[PDB]
Amino acid sequence: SISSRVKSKRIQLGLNQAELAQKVGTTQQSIEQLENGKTKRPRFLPELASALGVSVDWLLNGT
Amino acid sequence: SISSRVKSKRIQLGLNQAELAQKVGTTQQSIEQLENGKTKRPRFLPELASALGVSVDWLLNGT
DNA sequence: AAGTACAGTTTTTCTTGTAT
DNA sequence: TATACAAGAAAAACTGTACT
Repeated sequence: SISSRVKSKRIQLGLNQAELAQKVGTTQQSIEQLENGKTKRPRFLPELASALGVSVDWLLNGT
Repeated sequence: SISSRVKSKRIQLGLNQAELAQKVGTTQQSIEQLENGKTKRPRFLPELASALGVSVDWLLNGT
């Protein structure tokens, strides 16, 4: 699950939704939509993975 | 641009818009847009880099 | 013909405001 | 202070059809 994956990586970077949104260059509301199953493929997918030290690949299919 | 990059490697791989469309899970129409510069951030980005045998970063950033 | 682009409509993601 | 809801705008998707 992408939402579960984001939520877990950010909680563990010890970031907040708004703090993350900042690094990713988006809004808190986008982070939530993502974290809450309202978005499958955000436009900020690349930056987000970059801001989580992960791979777009691990986010989408966690592999 | 990403457009540039996509169009090149498409041709370099000898693929047409519709056969890349099928490798990536999209429609040629969605391909023509990205290529023709309509679309800024295609959702199939990741599927695309795999198909074009490159990376998301080079695709969006080149280098 | 076969490959590419155009158009209208619809789905999805964003944005901004707010409520728990 | 942190996260969730929600209505409308916008990006971008689809289907169909038309260039070349």
